Amino acid sequence: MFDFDGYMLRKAKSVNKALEAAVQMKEPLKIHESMRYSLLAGGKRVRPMLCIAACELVGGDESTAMPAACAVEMIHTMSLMHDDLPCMDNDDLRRGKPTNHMAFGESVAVLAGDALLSFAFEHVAAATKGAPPERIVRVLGELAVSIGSEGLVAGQVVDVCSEGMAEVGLDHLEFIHHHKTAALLQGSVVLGAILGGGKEEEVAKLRKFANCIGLLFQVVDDILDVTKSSKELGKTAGKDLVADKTTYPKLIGVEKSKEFADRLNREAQEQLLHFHPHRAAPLIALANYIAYRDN
Amino acid sequence: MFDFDGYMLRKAKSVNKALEAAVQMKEPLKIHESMRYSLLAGGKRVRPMLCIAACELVGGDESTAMPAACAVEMIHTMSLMHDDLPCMDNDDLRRGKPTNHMAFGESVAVLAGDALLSFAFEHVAAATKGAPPERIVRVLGELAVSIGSEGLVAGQVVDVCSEGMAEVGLDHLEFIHHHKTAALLQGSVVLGAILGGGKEEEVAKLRKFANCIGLLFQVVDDILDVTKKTTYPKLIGVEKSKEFADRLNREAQEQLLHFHPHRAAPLIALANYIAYRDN
Amino acid sequence: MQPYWAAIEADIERYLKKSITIRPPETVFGPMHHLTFAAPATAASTLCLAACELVGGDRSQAMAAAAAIHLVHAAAYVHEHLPLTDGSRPVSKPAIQHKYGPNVELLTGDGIVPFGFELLAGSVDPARTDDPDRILRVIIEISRAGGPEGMISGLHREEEIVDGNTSLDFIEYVCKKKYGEMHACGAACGAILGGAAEEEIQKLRNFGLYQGTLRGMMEMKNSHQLIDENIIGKLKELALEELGGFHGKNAELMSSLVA
Amino acid sequence: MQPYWAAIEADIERYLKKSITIRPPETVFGPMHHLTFAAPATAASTLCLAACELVGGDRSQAMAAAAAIHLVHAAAYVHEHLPLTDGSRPVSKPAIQHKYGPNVELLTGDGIVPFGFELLAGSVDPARTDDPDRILRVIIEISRAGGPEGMISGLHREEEIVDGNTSLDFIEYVCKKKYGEMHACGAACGAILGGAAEEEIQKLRNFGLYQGTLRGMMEMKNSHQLIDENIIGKLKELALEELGGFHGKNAELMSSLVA
Ligand SMILES: C=C(C)CCOP(=O)(O)OP(=O)(O)O
Ligand SMILES: CC(C)=CCSP(=O)(O)OP(=O)(O)O
Ligand SMILES: [Mg+2]
Ligand SMILES: [Mg+2]
Ligand SMILES: [Mg+2]
Ligand SMILES: [Mg+2]
Repeated sequence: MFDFDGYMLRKAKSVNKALEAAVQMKEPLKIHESMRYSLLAGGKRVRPMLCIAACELVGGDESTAMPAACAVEMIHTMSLMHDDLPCMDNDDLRRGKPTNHMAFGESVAVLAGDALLSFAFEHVAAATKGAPPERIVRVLGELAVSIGSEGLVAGQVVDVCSEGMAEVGLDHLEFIHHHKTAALLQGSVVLGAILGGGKEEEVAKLRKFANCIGLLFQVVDDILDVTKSSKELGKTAGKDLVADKTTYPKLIGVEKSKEFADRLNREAQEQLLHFHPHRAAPLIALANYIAYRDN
Repeated sequence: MFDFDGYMLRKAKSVNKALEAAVQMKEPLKIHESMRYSLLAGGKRVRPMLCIAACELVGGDESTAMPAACAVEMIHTMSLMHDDLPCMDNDDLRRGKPTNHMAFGESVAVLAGDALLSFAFEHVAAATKGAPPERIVRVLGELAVSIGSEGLVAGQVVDVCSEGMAEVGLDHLEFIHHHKTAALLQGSVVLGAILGGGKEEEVAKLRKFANCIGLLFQVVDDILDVTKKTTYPKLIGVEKSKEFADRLNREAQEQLLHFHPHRAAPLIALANYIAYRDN
Repeated sequence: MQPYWAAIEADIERYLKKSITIRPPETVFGPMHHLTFAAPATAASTLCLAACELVGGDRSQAMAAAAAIHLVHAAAYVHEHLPLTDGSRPVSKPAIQHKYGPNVELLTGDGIVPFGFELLAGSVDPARTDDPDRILRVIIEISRAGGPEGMISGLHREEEIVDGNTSLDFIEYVCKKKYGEMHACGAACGAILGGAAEEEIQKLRNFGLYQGTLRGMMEMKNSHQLIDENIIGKLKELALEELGGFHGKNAELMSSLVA
Repeated sequence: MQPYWAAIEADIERYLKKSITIRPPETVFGPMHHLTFAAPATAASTLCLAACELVGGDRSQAMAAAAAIHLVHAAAYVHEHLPLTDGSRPVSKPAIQHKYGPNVELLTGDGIVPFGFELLAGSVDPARTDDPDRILRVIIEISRAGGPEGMISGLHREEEIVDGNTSLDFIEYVCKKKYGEMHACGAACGAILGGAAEEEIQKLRNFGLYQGTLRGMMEMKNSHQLIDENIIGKLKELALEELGGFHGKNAELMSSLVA
């Protein structure tokens, strides 16, 4: 019988403990203080868990996936640090503390964000043990594609550049969410699946599954942005309200939005049938959590 | 010898090169910037030369003695940085440039000075190649002894403590000079001589040569100030001060009578330069 | 610049244009394309191809790495000239031109750096044996040189340079960090991809370190001229020494870069 | 435990008092003796003798190093407390009293540091063949820990701390440099002088590093309270974990200050 609250609590402790060891204070002190301030402040660690669970699922173990797990969380973090900046969404609260730029200045926030980005590649590349070199290289390429101009960054740029778009087609709103949010989650599930020794078909099935929960994650993000408070979320909530932004709660309203998340979850879990139900329990659990989290 | 100046200049050069490589700018930047500010400010590099010359004198090579040469210049330099301080001589200038604490603050001047002192031991200990471990430890022993409470620092305390009782006699003035100047030259020549593998007898003669030129320098220096408080002239007069200088110079040179004439030449040439400087 | 270097530089430019083709979404790839070429050219990149050739290999073996180096640098240049509202970065006289707004520059910077690793992970040829161990090693050099202890420490400390009251020593350190390490990385990566032995890699690395440092001082000379040729002779000397041991039709070109 | 650590501070103290005889000129040795002993003792020295015995050596084999560590520590203590003209170093609220003027305290610290190295070189027993290498190594260890990279760095960054406005990450870092480096050094030297293999030395060095950071972090709690206990345990956890492989009382008595 699957105790999800228990599984996540320990996975996150384990992920938090490795994030703290991988990014230590060292000269130049402010850059490093700024990296740790946002990285270890306190996210849910969905991506690093997804990575670890996909690796364990296809036969590998946490230790081989941990550096990539940390890497996806490094890149996730810097992407929020850069998203919060005044030239971007200009927020004052993230993970329950003042945003990084407000505590270190805009200069350091940009630089430390860049530092985390580069170091995620250094760390996965240099610290992964238990994987042939061609396998690491391959994972670095997957990571690169999922966070760049055909992934995270592309989603984010069409996002700020489509904030006046009032004639927002769903095909356009899906381009954004798939890229700015689903792309990074897919990469997280893929790095794990490949590092655990998974066969191409299992990788392909988990990529599909990941695209599902990846979209589900953004729909859910948009619904909390609208039904929860800033204290609750830990970040500034309600700006997506005002702006001409393309959230789902826009084009279909919170209700037709919830039903949609419901279909997505199911659809994702349907991809998990490829695997033995006992082994898929963690990813099934991470999926409902993505759907049912309060923050 | 021929071209003594060219010889001091080749030495200052290879030493400066080695100093630059030994102490690079790095974090924390103000500490390291302050260390190089004073260490690399150019000077005659006499101490390093003594170390190197002594090593070569007994068969060693410049290469083995270089870390030790850099070390004594390191010590020399931080003794000057500390001495310029407001609580010491309170100097705002040295050789035409702002003194170290005026450029970076008293705190960094103090700390950078401390960094040069322990780094001298580290560089000697860790960069010396071509010497057996016991030799290197002996040599670190002589450096400590030459700059501590029975060497440089003693000469520096007793002096700041005698800037008050203007009744200092010949013996007291020599104490300060021997400790404030000769001890560290003695240290330079001894590390070189030991790292070079010279006999105990050889080391002792070199130790004597240094004590003589160390004092020779302060005496001569007093003579020049006059023919341009306690000084050799206020204590024994210029005539006798000069007789003394010549005796010091002659004694220094006597120490070198038994080494190869050609290896001894730079040392003999340095003693005469010290004795006859016009300035 | 010299014919040889400008020709190497042009191949990297060609390789970059053939690699970044403007397509939809143009709102994404136009800025990506423009900003790549708007960054100044960097020798840490041509040096990667050159270092390669010198030790053995063929320049094509190092192209992907050379492109990645340019891109990591391009991303850093874009971010360092970013319009910052709060006056966090000492409003630098630069005032360079900006075709796009701050947000798109910020983000494009962020998309350019991963592109560098992409070309690297995807330049892996089935017909190359030791391909993955060297690519991997090169990714590590690149992500370190562009990371918090490399080029980033250089950009950070550069904000503390107060025009004519900051020493030559400090400035040389910022150029060491900001340009030296990337150049050292470029020559080493090239050396690696070429197939040299540890001893040569370090020699070329040390050469890149000094040359990039000297180059940064040159671009800093046009700023505050306190730069004596004492500082330049120093670095030039340090550079050529590391090159002692390489003779031939390029090992005199590699030398020309500093001479 | 309780009386073991005391007999230790006392042996180190009787060796120091036997090594620093006030004598002529008292103007020099009066201050040297006074300041050595007016300096709060440091666990870095204690730790050195304990690690030497822990690995099997005789307490005397480490006495010179242990006294050198106190001397290096004493010098830094005297120097970090110098009344200064310019407002360089923030004013310590808990101000120490001075029986001697600034000049004499500054110079004395300059004489204390080399006295430690003198004691070490002078402790080589010519009838003991392993003596030079172990002592050589120890001098490298202490000169590095009290140097620009170790203790000096913590002393220097310490001045950037604003009492109610400085993160715990910054502070733990200043403690790892100001205290941790030296404690790590003390345990490592104690193990070296004791005959231990590389494996035991590193483990012991690691423990000391965590112990000092931890102990210095308490020296600080006095001052700025933001004194989380989440860092206290993160460190002793990492500490007490380095002991793993080592078991018993001392192999778990070291786990007595981490209380
Ligand atoms: C909706 C997106 C793309 C990012 C914010 O994600 P998270 O909700 O994962 O926030 P954290 O837990 O990391 O703080
Ligand atoms: C998807 C990325 C890279 C960043 C955040 S998207 P967002 O600004 O819509 O949401 P939040 O800032 O998390 O509130
Ligand atoms: Mg946003
Ligand atoms: Mg936002
Ligand atoms: Mg004086
Ligand atoms: Mg003076």
